[PDB]
Amino acid sequence: ENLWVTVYYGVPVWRDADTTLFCASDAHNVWATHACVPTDPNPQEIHLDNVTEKFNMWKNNMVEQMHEDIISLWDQSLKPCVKLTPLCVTLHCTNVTREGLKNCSFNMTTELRDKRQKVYSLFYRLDIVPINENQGSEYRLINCNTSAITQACPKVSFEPIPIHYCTPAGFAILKCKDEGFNGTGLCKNVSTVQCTHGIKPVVSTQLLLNGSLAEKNIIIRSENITNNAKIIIVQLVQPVTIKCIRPNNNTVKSIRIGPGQAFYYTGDIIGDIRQAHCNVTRSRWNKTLQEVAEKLRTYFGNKTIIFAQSSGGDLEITTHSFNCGGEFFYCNTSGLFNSTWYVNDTITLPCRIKQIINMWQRAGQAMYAPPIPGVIKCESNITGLLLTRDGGKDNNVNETFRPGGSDMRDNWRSELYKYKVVEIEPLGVAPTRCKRRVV
Amino acid sequence: REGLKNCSFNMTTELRDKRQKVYSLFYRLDIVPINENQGSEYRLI
Amino acid sequence: LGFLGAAGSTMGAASITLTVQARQIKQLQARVLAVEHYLRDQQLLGIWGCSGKLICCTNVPWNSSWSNKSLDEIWNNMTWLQWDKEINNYTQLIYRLIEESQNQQEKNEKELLELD
Amino acid sequence: LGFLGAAGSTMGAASITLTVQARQIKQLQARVLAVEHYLRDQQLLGIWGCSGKLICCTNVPWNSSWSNKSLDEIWNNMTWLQWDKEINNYTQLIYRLIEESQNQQEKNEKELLELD
Amino acid sequence: LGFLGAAGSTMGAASITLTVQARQIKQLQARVLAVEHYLRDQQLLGIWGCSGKLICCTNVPWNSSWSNKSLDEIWNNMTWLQWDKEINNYTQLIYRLIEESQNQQEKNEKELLELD
Ligand SMILES: *[C@@H]1O[C@H](CO)[C@@H](O[C@@H]2O[C@H](CO)[C@@H](O[C@@H]3O[C@H](CO[C@H]4O[C@H](CO[C@H]5O[C@H](CO)[C@@H](O)[C@H](O)[C@@H]5O)[C@@H](O)[C@H](O[C@H]5O[C@H](CO)[C@@H](O)[C@H](O)[C@@H]5O)[C@@H]4O)[C@@H](O)[C@H](O[C@H]4O[C@H](CO)[C@@H](O)[C@H](O)[C@@H]4O[C@H]4O[C@H](CO)[C@@H](O)[C@H](O)[C@@H]4O)[C@@H]3O)[C@H](O)[C@H]2NC(C)=O)[C@H](O)[C@H]1NC(C)=O
Ligand SMILES: *[C@@H]1O[C@H](CO)[C@@H](O[C@@H]2O[C@H](CO)[C@@H](O[C@@H]3O[C@H](CO[C@H]4O[C@H](CO[C@H]5O[C@H](CO)[C@@H](O)[C@H](O)[C@@H]5O)[C@@H](O)[C@H](O[C@H]5O[C@H](CO)[C@@H](O)[C@H](O)[C@@H]5O)[C@@H]4O)[C@@H](O)[C@H](O[C@H]4O[C@H](CO)[C@@H](O)[C@H](O)[C@@H]4O)[C@@H]3O)[C@H](O)[C@H]2NC(C)=O)[C@H](O)[C@H]1NC(C)=O
Ligand SMILES: *[C@@H]1O[C@H](CO)[C@@H](O[C@@H]2O[C@H](CO)[C@@H](O[C@@H]3O[C@H](CO[C@H]4O[C@H](CO)[C@@H](O)[C@H](O)[C@@H]4O)[C@@H](O)[C@H](O[C@H]4O[C@H](CO)[C@@H](O)[C@H](O)[C@@H]4O)[C@@H]3O)[C@H](O)[C@H]2NC(C)=O)[C@H](O)[C@H]1NC(C)=O
Ligand SMILES: *[C@@H]1O[C@H](CO)[C@@H](O[C@@H]2O[C@H](CO)[C@@H](O[C@@H]3O[C@H](CO)[C@@H](O)[C@H](O)[C@@H]3O)[C@H](O)[C@H]2NC(C)=O)[C@H](O)[C@H]1NC(C)=O
Ligand SMILES: *[C@@H]1O[C@H](CO)[C@@H](O[C@@H]2O[C@H](CO)[C@@H](O[C@@H]3O[C@H](CO)[C@@H](O)[C@H](O)[C@@H]3O)[C@H](O)[C@H]2NC(C)=O)[C@H](O)[C@H]1NC(C)=O
Ligand SMILES: *[C@@H]1O[C@H](CO)[C@@H](O[C@@H]2O[C@H](CO)[C@@H](O[C@@H]3O[C@H](CO)[C@@H](O)[C@H](O)[C@@H]3O)[C@H](O)[C@H]2NC(C)=O)[C@H](O)[C@H]1NC(C)=O
Ligand SMILES: *[C@@H]1O[C@H](CO)[C@@H](O[C@@H]2O[C@H](CO)[C@@H](O)[C@H](O)[C@H]2NC(C)=O)[C@H](O)[C@H]1NC(C)=O
Ligand SMILES: *[C@@H]1O[C@H](CO)[C@@H](O[C@@H]2O[C@H](CO)[C@@H](O)[C@H](O)[C@H]2NC(C)=O)[C@H](O)[C@H]1NC(C)=O
Ligand SMILES: *[C@@H]1O[C@H](CO)[C@@H](O[C@@H]2O[C@H](CO)[C@@H](O)[C@H](O)[C@H]2NC(C)=O)[C@H](O)[C@H]1NC(C)=O
Ligand SMILES: *[C@@H]1O[C@H](CO)[C@@H](O)[C@H](O)[C@H]1NC(C)=O
Ligand SMILES: *[C@@H]1O[C@H](CO)[C@@H](O)[C@H](O)[C@H]1NC(C)=O
Ligand SMILES: *[C@@H]1O[C@H](CO)[C@@H](O)[C@H](O)[C@H]1NC(C)=O
Ligand SMILES: *[C@@H]1O[C@H](CO)[C@@H](O)[C@H](O)[C@H]1NC(C)=O
Ligand SMILES: *[C@@H]1O[C@H](CO)[C@@H](O)[C@H](O)[C@H]1NC(C)=O
Ligand SMILES: *[C@@H]1O[C@H](CO)[C@@H](O)[C@H](O)[C@H]1NC(C)=O
Ligand SMILES: *[C@@H]1O[C@H](CO)[C@@H](O)[C@H](O)[C@H]1NC(C)=O
Ligand SMILES: *[C@@H]1O[C@H](CO)[C@@H](O)[C@H](O)[C@H]1NC(C)=O
Repeated sequence: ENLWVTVYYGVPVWRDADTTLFCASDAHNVWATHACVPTDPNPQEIHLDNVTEKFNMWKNNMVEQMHEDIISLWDQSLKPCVKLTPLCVTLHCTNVTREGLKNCSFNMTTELRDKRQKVYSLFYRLDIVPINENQGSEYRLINCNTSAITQACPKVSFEPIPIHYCTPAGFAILKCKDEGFNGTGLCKNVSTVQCTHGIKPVVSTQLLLNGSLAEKNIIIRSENITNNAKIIIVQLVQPVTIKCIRPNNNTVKSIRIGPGQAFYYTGDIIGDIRQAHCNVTRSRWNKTLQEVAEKLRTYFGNKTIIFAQSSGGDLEITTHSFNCGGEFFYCNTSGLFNSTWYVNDTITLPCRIKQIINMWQRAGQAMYAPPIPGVIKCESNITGLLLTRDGGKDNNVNETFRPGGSDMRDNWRSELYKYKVVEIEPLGVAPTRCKRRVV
Repeated sequence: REGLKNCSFNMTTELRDKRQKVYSLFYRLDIVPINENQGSEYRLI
Repeated sequence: LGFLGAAGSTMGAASITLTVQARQIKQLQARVLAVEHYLRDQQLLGIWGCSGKLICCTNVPWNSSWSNKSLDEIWNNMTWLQWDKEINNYTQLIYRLIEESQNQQEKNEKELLELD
Repeated sequence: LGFLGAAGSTMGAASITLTVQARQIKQLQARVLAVEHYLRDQQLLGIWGCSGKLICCTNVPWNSSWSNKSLDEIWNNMTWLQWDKEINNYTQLIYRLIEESQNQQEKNEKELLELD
Repeated sequence: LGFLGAAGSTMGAASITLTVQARQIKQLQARVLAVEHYLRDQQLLGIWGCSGKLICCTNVPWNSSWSNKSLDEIWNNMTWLQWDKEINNYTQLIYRLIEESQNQQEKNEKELLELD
């Protein structure tokens, strides 16, 4: 038979593609969700019968776009806010009478250019570095030698709001529905959505908070489980509740820097001074560690599983950072990772609070969070872990893992692992017996 | 040579309350004498 | 079914759903891109004389080098996803041949009307 | 008569004037939006097989549930504004039925041509 | 031959190549502008009833005052660039007449649709 080319339009095919995604959200937050497109009141999802597709969470560029959007939104929120450049001034400090706080005094500018005022304030020792004169009485803010410091606006909330990511028409997002999935390899159950489920921005360095839970079993994900350089993401079946407190009752005072500006600081503490801390229930955490170890043994030859604290590096690396009440906490997680698991009350984690932060580790940038008055309490769920393998060892007896990861993108991957962006190509051609009639 | 001058100024520092004395060389083209024309003081062109 | 619900179905079975897929600062960029995407394919249909049609037969003969498969092997034994991969290296060649054939047809119909 | 000048006229009278009305940083947003609206309407007409026509007959039978009105009650006694309100809840259903009918029609045209 | 390679050829010779040219914040504005130019021409074809065609005959008689050249003098003795210059001042008159002829055709089509 003589076959002829026939053109079809609306053909159900796609190819992998990278396209600009835009935010959507449920109908002043730092993420500017008011700018986002309202979500559909009844979101659609279409199961694709007989479709098997390859996913790779480590090559996923939705992650790169999310990271750029998170940084860009953060920066936009600081543009109208008060600069603290005038505060880089010699500080004179004494003990508050704990070691974590110093009572500092300094000369600061006023609404009038020719006038000056003396300001008394309390600072966390982490935000304070000694001046090279080394008299022990003179100090400066820690980032004055590396960056301008901008005060976050007190009106701007840092609370996470779920953000749905949507793709342009003519593009679609595939979702993996398999009961367990490594984020790599072939997914048997695939469905199509215009937008992702809402994903909360969460900033953390060792533990993943308030993320998605595994349906049945703990899922361990890595680009290469045998390569110690790679960061291992562990998703938990059940959450472990972590609760945090800042026992100090801070009294917040405000002093004008200049016209249109104000500086917020803790001027006094009511009651005794106590170290901030977070607790994890011991029995629930222990069950979690055992289950993680049981899963790790399936990749590592049933070697004894050892957990250990980070070997070193910056506070941002060695401790668990998070935003609680608008305050930035850094907690010592060695209480969580001290166990050894053979094949055969609560845990209290000390914490520190730092007002000057560099969340994206960018040179030349810094933010000063204003203090939040009164006692601060938070509650969140540990939903996953960031682990690294301690390599360089040939031991066949046991294996060692430590908390933490190389990048913030590792957090975004924990929610986006199941999503893939594809371009829809409605045209196609195929042979038929059909021939066009000509006038 | 005549094309260069050795100039000094009080520059600001990392700390607002401190100042430092700085010595540097500038090309004559970038430097303008004070309007008093005494030749003892200069500014950027 | 639903959007792309036919993607795993055979090429013949999938044809019943063509209309399902025929329909359908960063937000502004998304909107402009969606328009460019849509028009790219509509432009080809307009050139091919296939505008306004979901299925459009042409005068271009099938060249067996593109595929030696029988019609049953294509229509009752393949998904469109598999088919696109098989002829991915010939797709642009086919597109040009359709365009050449349409232009000759447009010319021939003009000449027919000139005679009549 | 001019643009929308028929809006208060009956639907039958208005059908005569469709030819007239078929025609006709913030500026950038206005330009993009104007394009999206033009293409949105043309996309539906192309899928329906109605492209290039102001009046397009289909093979979809009228459901009395959509309206129980006689043709005279519709064409000589209503404005289009009133009519749209009456079928505002059925319009999307009607659109899908038109699309299915077009796809079945073209499939049948293909099968007919296979016999030539 | 390539894009616009036909530009120096005679109008008759050039007519075989029409499909070659049918194809194809500053960046965003440029993308929108390119779309508007494409659609501008497509809207004119839709207005003229010529949409989907590379060559479209009309019912408008050639008006000899626009040019007194014979068909051989136009089609075989001129390029399209020369031709556009010769009638550059009459193109708006021609476009308006085509639209008027289409309006009459649409009125006649409407009567035919009701008759059968
Ligand atoms: C995902 O991938 C899978 C795998 O590729 C896709 O599945 C495949 O889909 C195709 C198309 O539907 C199927 O082909 C069809 O198979 C049937 C025959 O199968 C029948 O016989 C079974 C016999 O078994 C028992 O029951 C009978 C009852 O009489 C008893 O006598 C026996 O003793 C046994 O007890 C029977 O069980 C089947 O019914 C059940 O299974 C079917 C499966 O499809 C279900 O629908 C039923 O609800 C029920 O669960 C079934 O009766 C053939 O008859 C088909 O040929 C007809 O249809 C074709 C459609 O394209 C058509 O081209 C043919 O010409 C033919 O049509 C003729 O007959 C029609 C009858 O109505 C007439 O209307 C028509 O005019 C014409 O005369 C067809 O070959 C594949 O079998 C199926 N493969 C597998 C492995 O299941 C799946 O579709 C993909 N999914 C998606 C979304 O793409
Ligand atoms: C705004 O709304 C109004 C109200 O709905 C609407 O007016 C109605 O318009 C329809 C037509 O669209 C009219 O229905 C037709 O009437 C025809 C004429 O019959 C009489 O009226 C004639 C004048 O009507 C026109 O002009 C007036 C203003 O003058 C205007 O309001 C009308 O709308 C319309 O434009 C008049 O000339 C005619 O003359 C008779 O009476 C005089 C009295 O002195 C006598 O001397 C004459 O010898 C003669 O006896 C008469 O008064 C009627 O012919 C027509 O039926 C024919 O045409 C239809 C349609 O083709 C055919 O189907 C039918 O078989 C016939 O061939 C029909 O009945 C309706 O009457 C108007 N209603 C009212 C209350 O006036 C406006 O048009 C709307 N405006 C817009 C812009 O939409
Ligand atoms: C750039 O400009 C130059 C000059 O205009 C163009 O060259 C002309 O190209 C056209 C199209 O090919 C030529 O038209 C044809 O010329 C033929 C010449 O005859 C050949 O054979 C005789 C011997 O029999 C030789 O002496 C002669 O040198 C040629 O080798 C004609 O035979 C053709 O007539 C036939 O075709 C035409 C068109 O279909 C019919 O109407 C006739 O009835 C007949 O069937 C035809 O006339 C033209 O002659 C060329 N001119 C010159 C001076 O050579 C270039 O093409 C142009 N380049 C581009 C890209 O446009
Ligand atoms: C982390 O764990 C510590 C220890 O479990 C929790 O502190 C405990 O808090 C309760 C309630 O304030 C204390 O009860 C009080 O005890 C004092 C005497 O110490 C008594 O005078 C009060 O009337 C009251 O009974 C409890 O003592 C205290 N435990 C210790 C050892 O100080 C803390 O709350 C935990 N953090 C989180 C976030 O859960
Ligand atoms: C943390 O410190 C703040 C002060 O910086 C405490 O707020 C003060 O709390 C007292 C009560 O303990 C308030 O006085 C009460 O006010 C209510 C008003 O209805 C009145 O009914 C009571 O009889 C009493 O007068 C005081 O106003 C309040 N100060 C401010 C500025 O609100 C706060 O209680 C401390 N938190 C803890 C947990 O101790
Ligand atoms: C978090 O809390 C744990 C428990 O209080 C802290 O553990 C202590 O960490 C220091 C290093 O920062 C250890 O000192 C080291 O001892 C080894 C020998 O064991 C020596 O080779 C090293 O050069 C260094 O001197 C200290 O032993 C360790 N204490 C215990 C009881 O294990 C940890 O430092 C805290 N993390 C942070 C970031 O503050
Ligand atoms: C996954 O990790 C293993 C272990 O690091 C990698 O295996 C190494 O591959 C290189 C290739 O040159 C060899 O030289 C090493 O000897 C291998 N190491 C071991 C312990 O066998 C493997 O290449 C990694 N896979 C990918 C895709 O990067
Ligand atoms: C890690 O485990 C060691 C024990 O292996 C803990 O050290 C113990 O501390 C408790 C409480 O003071 C003592 O009763 C034990 O006798 C200690 N063990 C040894 C061998 O000295 C250590 O505190 C643990 N680390 C964390 C962060 O919990
Ligand atoms: C994991 O295994 C390694 C290797 O056996 C342990 O390191 C050894 O510790 C024993 C303690 O008696 C020493 O005798 C060996 O000489 C050590 N080996 C090396 C290579 O130094 C390590 O202590 C084990 N970890 C845990 C948590 O038990
Ligand atoms: C305060 O503590 C510091 C050490 O952090 C110490 O050097 C200083 O002498 C103390 N001041 C008094 C008055 O004890
Ligand atoms: C928690 O784990 C430790 C070993 O890491 C064990 O000694 C302790 O008994 C466990 N606690 C409970 C309540 O099981
Ligand atoms: C944390 O876990 C508890 C378990 O009861 C659940 O009620 C709560 O909703 C979880 N929180 C989040 C943010 O998922
Ligand atoms: C720097 O300041 C001193 C006074 O502290 C002044 O005498 C000197 O002239 C200043 N130098 C310049 C270049 O202005
Ligand atoms: C068929 O396709 C092959 C590969 O593109 C090509 O070489 C050959 O010339 C084609 N045959 C025809 C008649 O076009
Ligand atoms: C008319 O509409 C009703 C309600 O949707 C539907 O059940 C019925 O089948 C329709 N009739 C026809 C002829 O489509
Ligand atoms: C032809 O064009 C001329 C110039 O516009 C005009 O005057 C003349 O009326 C036209 N002829 C016809 C028949 O339209
Ligand atoms: C063809 O047109 C050209 C350019 O106007 C002219 O020079 C030439 O003489 C014309 N030929 C005839 C036969 O009129």
